[PDB]
Amino acid sequence: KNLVNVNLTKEMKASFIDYAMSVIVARALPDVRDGLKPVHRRILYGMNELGVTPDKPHKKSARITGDVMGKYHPHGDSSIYEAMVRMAQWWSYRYMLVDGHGNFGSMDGDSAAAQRYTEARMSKIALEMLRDINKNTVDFVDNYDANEREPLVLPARFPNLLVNGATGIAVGMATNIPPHNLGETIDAVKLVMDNPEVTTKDLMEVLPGPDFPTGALVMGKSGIHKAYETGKGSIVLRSRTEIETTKTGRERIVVTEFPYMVNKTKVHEHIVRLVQEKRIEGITAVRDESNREGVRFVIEVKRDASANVILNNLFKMTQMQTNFGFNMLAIQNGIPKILSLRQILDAYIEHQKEVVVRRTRFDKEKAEARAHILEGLLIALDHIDEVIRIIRASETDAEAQAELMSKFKLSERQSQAILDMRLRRLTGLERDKIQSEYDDLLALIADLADILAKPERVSQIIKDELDEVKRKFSDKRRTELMV
Amino acid sequence: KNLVNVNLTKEMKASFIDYAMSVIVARALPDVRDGLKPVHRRILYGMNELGVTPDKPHKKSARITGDVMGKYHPHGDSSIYEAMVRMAQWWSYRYMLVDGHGNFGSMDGDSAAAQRYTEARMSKIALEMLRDINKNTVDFVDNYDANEREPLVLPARFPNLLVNGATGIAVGMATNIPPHNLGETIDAVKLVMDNPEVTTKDLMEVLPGPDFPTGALVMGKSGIHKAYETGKGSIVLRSRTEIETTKTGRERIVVTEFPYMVNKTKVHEHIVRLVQEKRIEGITAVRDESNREGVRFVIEVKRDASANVILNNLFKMTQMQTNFGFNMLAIQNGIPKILSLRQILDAYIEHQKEVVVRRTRFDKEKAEARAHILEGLLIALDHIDEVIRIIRASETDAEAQAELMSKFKLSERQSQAILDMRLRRLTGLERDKIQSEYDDLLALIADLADILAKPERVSQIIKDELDEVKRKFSDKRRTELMV
Amino acid sequence: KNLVNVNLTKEMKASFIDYAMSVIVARALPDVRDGLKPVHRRILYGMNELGVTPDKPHKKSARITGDVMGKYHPHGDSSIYEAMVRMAQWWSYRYMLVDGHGNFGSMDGDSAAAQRYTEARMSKIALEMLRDINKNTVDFVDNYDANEREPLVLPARFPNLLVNGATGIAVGMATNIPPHNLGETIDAVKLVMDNPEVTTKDLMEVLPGPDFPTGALVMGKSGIHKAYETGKGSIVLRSRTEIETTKTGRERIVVTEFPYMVNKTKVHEHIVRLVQEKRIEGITAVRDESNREGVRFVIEVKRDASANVILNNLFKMTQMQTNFGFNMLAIQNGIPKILSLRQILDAYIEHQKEVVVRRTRFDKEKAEARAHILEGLLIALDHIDEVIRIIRASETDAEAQAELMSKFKLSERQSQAILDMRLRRLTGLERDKIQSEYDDLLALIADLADILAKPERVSQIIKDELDEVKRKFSDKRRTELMV
Repeated sequence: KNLVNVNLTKEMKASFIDYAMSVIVARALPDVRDGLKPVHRRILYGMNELGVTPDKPHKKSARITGDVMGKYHPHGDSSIYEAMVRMAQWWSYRYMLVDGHGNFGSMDGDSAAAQRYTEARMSKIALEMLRDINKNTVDFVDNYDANEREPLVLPARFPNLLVNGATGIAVGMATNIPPHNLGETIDAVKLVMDNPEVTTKDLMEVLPGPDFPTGALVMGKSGIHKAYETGKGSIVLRSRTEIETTKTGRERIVVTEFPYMVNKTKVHEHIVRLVQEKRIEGITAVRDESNREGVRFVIEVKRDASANVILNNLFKMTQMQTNFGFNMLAIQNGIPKILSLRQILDAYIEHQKEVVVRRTRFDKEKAEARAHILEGLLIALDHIDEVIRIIRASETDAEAQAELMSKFKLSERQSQAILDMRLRRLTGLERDKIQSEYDDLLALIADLADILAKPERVSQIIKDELDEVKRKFSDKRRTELMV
Repeated sequence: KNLVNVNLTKEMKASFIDYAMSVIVARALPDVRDGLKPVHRRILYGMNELGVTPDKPHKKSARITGDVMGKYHPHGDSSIYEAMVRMAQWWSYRYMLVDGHGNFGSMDGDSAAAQRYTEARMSKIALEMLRDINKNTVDFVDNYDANEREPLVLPARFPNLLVNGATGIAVGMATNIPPHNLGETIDAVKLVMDNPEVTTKDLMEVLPGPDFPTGALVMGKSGIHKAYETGKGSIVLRSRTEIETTKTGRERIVVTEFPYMVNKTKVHEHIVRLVQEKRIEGITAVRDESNREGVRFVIEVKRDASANVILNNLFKMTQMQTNFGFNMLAIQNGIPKILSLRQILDAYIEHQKEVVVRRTRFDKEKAEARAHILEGLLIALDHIDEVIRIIRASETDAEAQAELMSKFKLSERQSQAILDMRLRRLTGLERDKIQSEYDDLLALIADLADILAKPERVSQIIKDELDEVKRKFSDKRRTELMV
Repeated sequence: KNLVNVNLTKEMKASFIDYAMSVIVARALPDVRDGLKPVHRRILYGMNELGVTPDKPHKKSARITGDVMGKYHPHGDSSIYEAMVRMAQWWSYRYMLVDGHGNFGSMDGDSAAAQRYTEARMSKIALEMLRDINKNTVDFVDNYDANEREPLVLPARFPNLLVNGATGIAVGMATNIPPHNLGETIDAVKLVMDNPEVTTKDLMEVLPGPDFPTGALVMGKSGIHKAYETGKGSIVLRSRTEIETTKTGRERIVVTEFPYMVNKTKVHEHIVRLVQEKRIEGITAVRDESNREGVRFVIEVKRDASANVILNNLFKMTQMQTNFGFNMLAIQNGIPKILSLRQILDAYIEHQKEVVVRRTRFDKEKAEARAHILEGLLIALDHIDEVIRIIRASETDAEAQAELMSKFKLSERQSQAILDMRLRRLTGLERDKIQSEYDDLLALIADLADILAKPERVSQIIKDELDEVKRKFSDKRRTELMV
């Protein structure tokens, strides 16, 4: 009993809200608008600023995490590398945002040694997540070192919550992984953006549901319907098992698809233990006939035993048919909320409208500034002789630009462009190029103003780039929806 | 300052209550009704389900803790093994529930290396703690993997709070160890269950107080009386020291019983340091004349120095006579409360009444179902010819059992027993055995109904099994209550 | 979900206040009245009770931290040794309270191995911090082992907040380091204690501001004025850099003083990376021309590049000119408060008044007890014959002292001094010494009563001992206040 500091009412409330919000944000459930944890966001943005894209070969992950420590995220090195390892595995994570280089793990449960042993880089999907970031797309903030700037939320181009899910730590509130097939997800985005009232049955027509990174069988469409209506629910995960009867008589259970985030080795040891716990018999042996390649494993049922009985009993006991809860809890508008499939996609469509409007306004700013400078040079091309007469009558550059701005109503940018205009550009062979490019840039300004004026074309650009992503990446369901 | 999640009033209250209750339950003060921590409860129940009893030799503790991790308690492996080591030491813990096998520690303060170096099993007292568990005795719950079931509270057969105590971590609220002699405790339980108003002076007539695992001297019966009245108090722990005067002249302090959870080595180094801190003199030397066997240690006082002065001064300074607080704080009805010796034993007697009523109702269910089946076979033995006439007139087994249930008002269990009754059992040599066993089972049902009807016999069964435990285990006080 | 303990309203409030106050005190922001963390306070007091002063050579730090663990502070050994290492470095800490012995670290960022490899002791400033501690100066408390006593707040002799600063961990509330030059600080204390209303501009006349342990340049006197008025503010830290033009042409940036708690190696690697990040060019190379001795480092700017442009750009980008916040938050009266420079020094002057009054009352107690005993012996010297007549008429010592106290109105201390008075002291050659020493001790009592009666002399003693400290230690600013 050392500190005896008493008068701590509102200060314990403020410090408690601060430490709770720091838990919820930093080491807990991620955002709606990109589905990415802040550790993950700083991973992607730091590896963007290092430029470690798939044009270059893989770089040492220790340098990337050291730049994360020195710029964006001052926390555990092994925790940042844990996020690195979990992101860069095909079974741990559906679409590997980071493509790694070296031993990371196995489905049996394995870990890499440290951040200085293996390499990594961004995959083809992180370039999607970071395409059009540097263009006033999402507002930056100053981080803990007050010299670096980080993005608040990564400007996504595909809604990554439905793709990769949110694993959650409860300090009262935890959250789950509904994974999804990318192409059906994008089609669901299209149908929601077309009709503002689509029933969730008509999106279950679109979306089957859990597209696992290793495949499985999903039992229960009722729990699926409950989940994409209310947010809370549970489905059942039955492995892809089949009964194959030999001509000899000793039947066969071929198991090929253990469910989401379930060990192989622990389940097979649990099966052998349940043989030697002797509650039920009939299992002859287990053949684990692969080292790393191909997931198809034979467990034998003896002669004179219907293997569907053994199959139902291993589904009852083991981690081969489990429950799996859905609770789609994430940050919207700064608060954690349980949100539905409708609400996730409504918010994502609103965010892509924000992304498109900000990118379009940025390019209109850039082209408008260039057209402003080119208009100043065009006014210089209008009355060349008066400009030359003032330059010959000038004494300093400031006098020349001030008298040009006084005489032809010019800007500082315009007058600097005139006083830095090259004399070789004083020809009709150059006035043609300037005038044609000026009309082209005003045409581009009119096009971007038409984009900013009509929200239909906003949705059109969204549809086009989403279908581009769907062409570039969309596989189909490794998991079969059974009944 | 990363997460900026604002609207968190009731969610920070719910998450804060959740994390606080998870601290209080999991890593903090244990229960009234069995005195066992949830880590300890999962240790005992996992080692029960593995069957690692003293009929078998000791098994590797790593496998037990791995089964704890895979079934009941997903937390620190070294923390679970710390509970394993602390439970399985005679000086660290009064009655070793786990009997170990290998190097665990010393009273000097020593630790085992890991969970995969040494072995363990249950001792003779954990079989008491787990006797009659599988018989609807305490309701199970589903744990974090939703396939395993764990017990809420272990059905105790001796009140383990008073025996082993509760060490407590304060997040505002900590709790202490009153240990007790088992036989006097059981006699106190008997006298409380006999007279519902026994004064606490009359139970201090029964209970002396702290029965330490290594022995000591307890000063202060006033603090003892304060403790078993109100819960809060403190007693004084003076070591078993004696002054032995040599014929030569250089006197002797024989110290044999350091108090509860006090190091030997730190106290002897503190004594040598107090000699070389030179506040008071007269100590010649310290002889630590044992390696591991026998706790009797001689510290010499020189010629011309009364060793009672040195003895009072080492009691003033060192950790040889210390204070020791009592604050009997534990979970009753789901809340933590400071409870008295009366209240602990009233609650324990209520829990054993619950245990006895549930076990008696379970055995009445089992014998009643068997008597129901045997009554169906007895009705089959009544009119055998009509049953045979319907079986000969039957076409399917479902038809046969339906017509038997229609004709003689039978059950599905009764009709299956009749249609599976062996024809060799159709004799008067077999009707005698069935009728005699049927009357015996109805006699057992009448006996269990008499147990469920009269709470006197409930207390009688409690007295009998407690006195059985008292015969099987009760030693006496290694600690002397001095004045 | 293991513990299900519900009724926890006021108990979660009490446990939450307890764990929050334990964070704030133990592992967080330190006190006003000595500027020392409780870990640091237990370091200094434990090394005081071990007596490891600079009269003896350095002792092994593992023994000191082990005595800290065994007496005052039961927490992380590496955390206590982290406080040991940070305190005993000239660049990590302004005036090294602990003087160490061995490898501790570097400005590049280095750590010692453990507490058992290197040695330490108190420096010349910890003897100042612990001078007049054992004299009823600050009230002790009983610590966690109830046998040791520790000081609440160390009786400081120079205000250590302004000297060494308070680094803070936010659980909502963090705090910063304003370091100060000792001599100007003491002069500010003198001027505040003289005039109770000195304007903060007139103390910025006294106090320049941040006296860093390695030197720097401070930009912004406005933020300084904001800081010592309100507490919150920020100043800018520009390194001591200079542009030196070679006769060849390739200019030179000599950097000698990186700011407070900024790495060298990370900044030079950041500069080389910014060369290879290729945002701006002109830097030729970096020469790190020292191993450990002398901090003067040359970074080259190429021919035809004004190095003030490169200098402003490295100030914009790197950690060479940074921001630095001031938020003087510390414990006053048991609560954390943001306090101003006026308020820190008003509270420090009040604390030194408390120190002086308590020390003066202690020495008045000691001299008054000695004068009481000497007055009893003086009354014995008055009527020697009656005392001898009663001693000759006595039978026991208790009778003799009781009859002396009855006959001459004496005390137990006085009568024991008379009955233990040596007969050789019954001479006029000894009555002279007793009478002269008695008048001298009554003169000392009158002097201390004059100190306790007039607060002017209290401030005078404070001024004298502060100027003694200023003579013994005060260097000048390694940091230049630039504009």
